[PDB]
Amino acid sequence: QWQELYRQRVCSADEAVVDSLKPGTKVVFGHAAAAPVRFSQAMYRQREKLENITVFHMLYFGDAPHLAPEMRSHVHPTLCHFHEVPELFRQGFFPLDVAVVQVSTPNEEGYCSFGVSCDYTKAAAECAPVVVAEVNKQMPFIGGENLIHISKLTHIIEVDEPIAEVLPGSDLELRIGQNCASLIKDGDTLQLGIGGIPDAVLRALEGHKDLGIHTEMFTDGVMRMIRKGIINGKKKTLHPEKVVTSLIFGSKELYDFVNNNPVIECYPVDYINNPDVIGKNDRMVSINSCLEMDLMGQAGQVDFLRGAKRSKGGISIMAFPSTAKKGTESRIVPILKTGRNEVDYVVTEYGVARLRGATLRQRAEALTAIAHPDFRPALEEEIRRRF
Repeated sequence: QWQELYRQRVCSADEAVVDSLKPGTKVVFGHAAAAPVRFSQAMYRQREKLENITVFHMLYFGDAPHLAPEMRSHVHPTLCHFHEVPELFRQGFFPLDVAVVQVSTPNEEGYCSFGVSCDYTKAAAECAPVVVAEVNKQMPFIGGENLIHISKLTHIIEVDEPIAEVLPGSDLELRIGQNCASLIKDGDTLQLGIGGIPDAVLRALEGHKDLGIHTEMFTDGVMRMIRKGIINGKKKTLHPEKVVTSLIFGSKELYDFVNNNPVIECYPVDYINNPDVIGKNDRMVSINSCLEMDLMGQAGQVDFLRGAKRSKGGISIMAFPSTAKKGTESRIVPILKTGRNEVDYVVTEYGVARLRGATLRQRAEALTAIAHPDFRPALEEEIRRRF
């Protein structure tokens, strides 16, 4: 019986903060919608006892108390190929002492699931001699290499509390979506973000068949298409018939859909984002969105560039809106405020630009052609002074 262990290791958040957080300890929190805010809440209440605690993390959803100024001298936070984060632990760059994660209720064999976060959070759990897991009756159970046994948990804080939600097209954005879809083939195993552009893209793909998934994250958009019959990874040559990521967040509907669903699986990033693994998926098409680009081709985002460039028939698209601050500012510049032999296509509301196989001069102007119209003669002017 492992429930007799379950019983022997359960405490309150506060008792777990106090016993697990020796002066000078460093701690890592699991991330995104699996962020262990109860434990953050307990570190707040118990502040007057904590001494030199360092915390490491990335996305937190709800987690107030640590950057609360009164944490000063009690706990401070520390910090771009996403797939290498896990190596910070597995190599001692960040000598984590305690990993604080939020899992789900364990199953008939005493196995809990990381739920909506595998990413760096499971590697951390594996590299910490003390693991504090909030056991959440609301955390969904999702499979793949996403499990952790009850016996690896030092302190269990049983709770019950809804998994933070983030609800996710638009005019411009939609046209962006539409142009991407001319690059995407029935049968392609995609990678996209979360946001206007991604949800646009999936809107543009409602006339596609057999698509597959292999992203570092996904939202409600994916549910929707799995739902309509379009995402099925029947053609996937890696994890055929299932949607793989490293994390998930979105609405309560997302959470209830992914709970206990065979066709969804998590894996950590030191895998999912590995260009080598990415590569094994054919027709892999990654779609990312950078914040500015130059007349030359220069801007997890990068992991997927590289890894898209290894699958047979893969490509990589950078899609973004041709301006910023209501069209005052061009996201395409001569000179930027990660060099070119990176991306194959670039898409804006004004259309497509092919980069794989282009001269310095074509890349320049094929881009200028999809820039905002105001900016095109300033831009075209620049090419001329370069030829």
